[PDB]
Parts: sequence; structure tokens; C-alpha cells
Amino acid sequence: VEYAEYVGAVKTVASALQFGVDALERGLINTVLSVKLRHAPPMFILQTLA
Amino acid sequence: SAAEGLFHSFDLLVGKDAREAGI
Amino acid sequence: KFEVLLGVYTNAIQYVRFLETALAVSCVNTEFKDLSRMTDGKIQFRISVPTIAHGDGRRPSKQRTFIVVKNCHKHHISTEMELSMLDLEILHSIPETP
Amino acid sequence: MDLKVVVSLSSRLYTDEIAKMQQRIGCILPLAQNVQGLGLGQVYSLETVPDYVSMYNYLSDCTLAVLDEVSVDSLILTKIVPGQTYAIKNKYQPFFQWHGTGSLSVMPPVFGREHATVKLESNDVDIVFPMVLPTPIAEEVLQKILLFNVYSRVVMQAPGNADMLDVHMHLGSVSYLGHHYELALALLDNLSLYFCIMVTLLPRASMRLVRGLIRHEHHDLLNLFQEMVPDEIARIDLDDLSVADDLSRMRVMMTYLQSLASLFNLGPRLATAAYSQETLTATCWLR
Amino acid sequence: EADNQIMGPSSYASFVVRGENLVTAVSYGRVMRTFEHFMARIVDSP
Amino acid sequence: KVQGSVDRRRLQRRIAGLLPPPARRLNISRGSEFTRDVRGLVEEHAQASSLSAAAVWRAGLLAPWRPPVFGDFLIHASSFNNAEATGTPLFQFKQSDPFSGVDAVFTPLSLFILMNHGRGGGLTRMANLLYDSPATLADLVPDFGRLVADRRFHNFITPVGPLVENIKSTYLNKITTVVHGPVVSKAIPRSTVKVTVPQEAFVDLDAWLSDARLYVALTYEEAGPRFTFFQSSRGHCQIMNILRIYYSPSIMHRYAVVQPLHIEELTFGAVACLGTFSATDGWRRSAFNYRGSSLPVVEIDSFYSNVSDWEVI
Repeated sequence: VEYAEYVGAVKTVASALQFGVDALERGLINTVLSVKLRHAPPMFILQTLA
Repeated sequence: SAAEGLFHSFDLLVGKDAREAGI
Repeated sequence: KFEVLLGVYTNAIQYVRFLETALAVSCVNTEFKDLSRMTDGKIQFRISVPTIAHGDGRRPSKQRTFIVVKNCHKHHISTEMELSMLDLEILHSIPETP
Repeated sequence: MDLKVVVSLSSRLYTDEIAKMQQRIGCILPLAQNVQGLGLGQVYSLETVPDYVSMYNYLSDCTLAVLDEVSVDSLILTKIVPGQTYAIKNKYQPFFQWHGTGSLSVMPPVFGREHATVKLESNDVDIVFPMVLPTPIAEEVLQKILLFNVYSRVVMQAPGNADMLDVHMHLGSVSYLGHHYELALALLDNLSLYFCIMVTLLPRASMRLVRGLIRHEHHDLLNLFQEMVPDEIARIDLDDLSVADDLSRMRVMMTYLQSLASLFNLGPRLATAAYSQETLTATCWLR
Repeated sequence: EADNQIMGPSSYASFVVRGENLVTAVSYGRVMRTFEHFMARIVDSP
Repeated sequence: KVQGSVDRRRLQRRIAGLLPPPARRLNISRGSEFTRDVRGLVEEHAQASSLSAAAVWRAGLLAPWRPPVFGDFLIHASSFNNAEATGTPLFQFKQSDPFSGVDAVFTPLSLFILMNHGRGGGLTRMANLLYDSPATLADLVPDFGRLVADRRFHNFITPVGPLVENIKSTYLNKITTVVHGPVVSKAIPRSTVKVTVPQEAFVDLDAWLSDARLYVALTYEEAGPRFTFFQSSRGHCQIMNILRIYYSPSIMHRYAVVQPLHIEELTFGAVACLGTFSATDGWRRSAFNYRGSSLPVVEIDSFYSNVSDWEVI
């Protein structure tokens, strides 16, 4: 029974670590999409400037 | 004191291989 | 492209150690290797004074061994070392390419 | 446990920003992370008047923090736990004193707004550090600024009653532990007004409460001895007023006495143990 | 100046042990030789 | 021959699992002994910061035994007496002179002889026997009669908790007092500490009522002040009311004869909390003896001195 509880705790810690890694893998794309939206002048500007 | 009831076995000399004094 | 040649001057520092400096003459120093082991702040001194053999008075006395005690100071020196995170992540992974 | 908090600055900085964090590394600031709301920079914005009660209730609302480092973009700082002790310096525009005072105070700087507000033209965050000062120094300067702005507004009403030279002889010179310090000069105006209405409502409220509690203990030593002292000129005019206006007076009276009692208590109450003069630092824990 | 440098130890001294050499009684010659070593060292400087 | 309710192996491996890690040595003696310590350090940071199971294992493995702050003072060895006990709650009187290389503190016997010089049982003769002259502590304090006339004696006395380390010198005795946190021994090893309070200046508030905090109480009796020490397990914020009730039978009874002027003298005493000791251990009475005679003394173990501010009664 404590083997089952300890395996459940290992699954909890592994799910939390996978949650952290998945949080960075989505946060990295979020920062990339923020930078790509920050260095983007709109098309009503670049139809003439370009 | 603190040595009021204890036996002493050996000592630890400060590298005095022929001298007996010191600390 | 080799663009420009800059010269910088780092500062040479004469690094000192306690045996290298000269006031270690005063202090016979040891390596006690764990200072938690001594559990009394005082240290017993066995002072044994010799005797001078007088003959005319015929008044003999032994070596008047008297014992005093003296304290043991303790100190606590502390500093910081600033190692970077990326250098430790480099050091954890042994490379093979030059 | 890392009690350190990280704050990313918006843009890139420059030289005297590094010089002014090197000036203000030792001093401290409150908290709310978000680079706009770091400390009192949302009260010292000049589009509103910098008030004392809003800033004080914000300072008692939020926690406190020790600034530690400013790189090109980071703001490395640690906050205040009640648990363990941190190291504090003065680094303040008034350089007052540390002579072994076992009780400290943290108040917003009434001596100078710009004296503790540091400004950056590239970063409009206008952050500012409230003045840490010992408790007798704190109570002496709060008295000597409150009565000063009271006298200033009274001279503005009628200048014939109060003067400035005899009040600058005494109410501009705090003196504590042999040291004789000098200080002279909206926020103190409204703070004085709260005290002004509290000390004018305290007569009717005081006679009403001692008339309610006057004969509870039907022969008390303590109650009769507190009744023998106060003013014979005071205890006459109570029964003339209506009920609802009386209880509204007592209600506003109780709200602002609790507010001014918590305000006269020195807010963030630090406590020092051993102060080093040659390094200008002391160890402090939250109390 | 009598010199310009001095010879000193390169490391700290370590604590040596002394007293619990728990070897057995070897012979009569060993105890007699050690007794003569401990007592005739009174009158001998080298 | 039979089986116990506990197997020794399971308890042994549980203790081995819940054991704290050893503190990291760093040999500065030999480079061969130095490179292994720095390799252990970089492996420790690697397995404590890399995103794997090692980081959460070492994070759960860590226990948080924090050392308390200490107050180092320099007092005159003639204005002090080293024959008093170790765990005595000292009271640093604030010296207004900046041209003072030393400071001055107070054992309860010293301020007791100051209050008796400003105006008993066996403790007054014990304090006259320990501190032989009250004139020394009388001209040690600059303004004693004036500051007790204006009744601001309480904020000029800052309690610094109990005394632990006290060296003995000819001039300028150095003392070490724990100020915040647990009382503990610093230079002498961290084994055990007690707090000695004089029993005649220490009364139980709850026995008069009929955790465990400790309160220092100044009172301004109308012939001259007195300190008393109050122990109560009651509220931190409901200590003013009960002590107001306690000093109520004395205040007007000796305040009928006095009336103030140039207004002062309204503040009747002030009270700070020295700190808290545990409710598990009580206070055990003992005897404090000087070479003349003895005096009953109260020992308080396991104190956590957190000195608050003086609060007027």
C-alpha cells in the first residue's frame, strides 16, 4: 500500500516536472510570438515604406 | 571541572615527535 | 574579420597565504580539521616551576607545581564566491571536441 | 529558500542610474514582478497630489523589500520575512543617526520629496525610498512637522495669532541622544485636518463617554480619581444636541481615532541589534 | 640585514597520536632497553 | 527469541533516509584534497539545479537551527561585577554623549540600587553587598532625577535580553548578549542556557489571577520607581488590560498625595515584553549566592528573547 502511495507520489512529481517543461515549451513560443509581434509594423505602414 | 570523572587514554601532540611539552 | 586590436591591462595581485606571510612565526598553527570537537572554552595549564638547591639553610622544597586555566577564543570568517551558472553547466558536461 | 525577487526593467539604462543604485543599495523600498508598481512610485506621481494617508495605508498594505542589485536590465532585490535578520544601512538623504536604538520606524520622506525620489528619463518609474529613522527621531519630527503645518495654515487664516521666529527657535530643531538636528519647510495639511477634527470632536465625545461610564462602579477609587482631574469648563454642553448627529459625530470620531492611533504607531516597525559605525550598517529583523 | 628570507613549514602541523601503541610485552630486553633510554636521557643532551 | 513491534532495520533505514546531508568541507591544505571538494561542489550544484529528479530530491532533502543575533557591548569593569550569574537580563541605558568609547548596561541589581539610591527584604542588602556603592551607578547615569521627573526613563532604557558570554578584564569589560531569537551559547559551545531573574522582582500574573511570554515592567511609584518582571501565558495584546487591573489598587492610593505640574508625571510605568519561553518547561526556583549571603533566584530555560517596545500602562 505504501508502494502504491509512493508510486503515486513519483507520478505526481513526474507530472509536475513535465508540467514545468511543458510550461517552458509554451512560454518560449509565447516569447517568440511576442517578439515577432513587437518588431512588426502594420501593413498599412509597410505598403508604402517598403 | 570537566575531567572530574573521565579516564584519559592517550594524547594528541602538536607534531612534537621527540618533545613532550607544548599543547 | 579582424577589425581592431585592443589592449587591456588586468591587475596583477600579490596573493598572500598565512604561511607565506611573516607573522606566522608568532603562532604555532595546526590543522584541527573539525572545530566542533573541542567542547570546553577553557584549557587547563600545567605550569611546573623548577627548584634551586640551597645548602646552607637546609630548607628543601619540591617543584611547586601549580595549575591555572585559560580561555580558548573562537572566530568565524566568511566570504562569498561568485561562480556563474553557465560555467557550472559547462563544467558538468565534459566536452570532447577542441 | 531564496527570498530574492526578480524585476526586469523595460529598456536599457546608463551611468548615473548605476551611480544612484550604488547610492541606494543600502536603503529599502516597499513592494506591491511588475516594473511599474515596485514601491511608492504610484503615489508620488504628480498628476495626483502626494498625500500622506493614502501613501501610509499603501505602505501598511504592501510588504517591504531590500534592494540588492541593478544590472543592465535586472533589479535584484529581497523582501522581508518576520523570520530571519537582514543587514540594513542608512543611505538616506537625511543622514540622521544610529545610536543603539532598539525600535525603528519607516515613514515616507516628509523632509524632501525629491530627496528620496530618484528619476530616470529613459524609465518613467520614478521610484522612491521611504525614510527609515529611529522612533524618538520619528515621533519628534512628526510632531515638529504636524504642528508646523498647523501653524502655517493658521497664519494663512489669520496671521495675527501665530509667528514664525519663536516657532523656528523650537519646532525646527529636533534633539535626541546628544545630537542636535535641523529641519524646516497638502499631505501634512490633510493629516493635520484629521487631527484637527479629532481634537475638536474629542471634547463632546469625552464628556459623553465619561457621562456614560461615570457611575458604573457606584463607588470606585479609580473612576472617581479619573473624574476629579479633567476640565470643569468642558463637562456642561452635551444634552442639547439631537441623537443622530451625536452618534454620527461619535462614529466619525472613532474611525479617525483608530486611523490616527494606527498612524501614530510607526507602521513598519523594524528593530536593530548591533550597529557598526565604520561600515554604517546594522542588523535588523522585522518586528 | 642579517638575511632577506626565512625557512618555514609549507603546511600546518597535524595532530599526531602518542600513547596507545598497544604492542605486547616483547621481552625483558625491550623493557630494560626502554627503561635505560628513558632514564639515561637525563644526563645526555644529544 | 520473539518478534518486537518494531524492526530495527526499518527504523534504521528510515533514520538514514531522513538524515540531513553533511556540510561541505573544502580542504585548503593540498590541491589533491582541493580538487575533489570543488568537483563535489560543481556536482552538487549540477544535481541541485538541473531539471530532473535530482533537483526535487535534494530540495526535499534539505531541512529548512539559525544562529541568533548577538550584542557585543563594552562596559566598565568597575561599573559591573562579574560575580553575578550568566543569564541575567541586561538593560543598556542610552548614553547621549557621542564622545563615549564605552556603553553602560544594567543588571537588575544595579538598577535596583539606582532606584534605592533615588529614594526592603534581603535583596536590597544583597544588591548593596554586590554593588558596594550606589554612587558609581548614580553618577554613571547623567540625568537620573530630571529624567524621572519628566518620566521618560523607560525609553532611555533598552532591554537587550539575557547575558550569555561575559569576559573578565581589568578595564573595559566586554559582554555579549543575545538580542533576537533563541538564547544560546556562542563562544563557549552551544549546549545550554538559562535566564536568572531575581525572585523578589518577579511575580506571576496568572497566579495573581489564580507559550509563556515574559514581561519587564517599570512602575513609577510616587517615592521612586521600581522594576518588576511579569510572566504570563496570556495574550500579547491582552497584557495591558490585566496589568492595568493589577496596578489599579496602588495607583490612586499613592496618587492621592501627588499632583503634577509643568505637565509631566501622568505616565504611570511602562512595560515591554522581553520574549517568550516554552510552555513545556516551567521556571525552576534556585538560589543565587554572593560571598556574603544567598538570595532566591528563578531559572528560566529555553528562552526566545524577542524584545518589544516599552508600552505605557
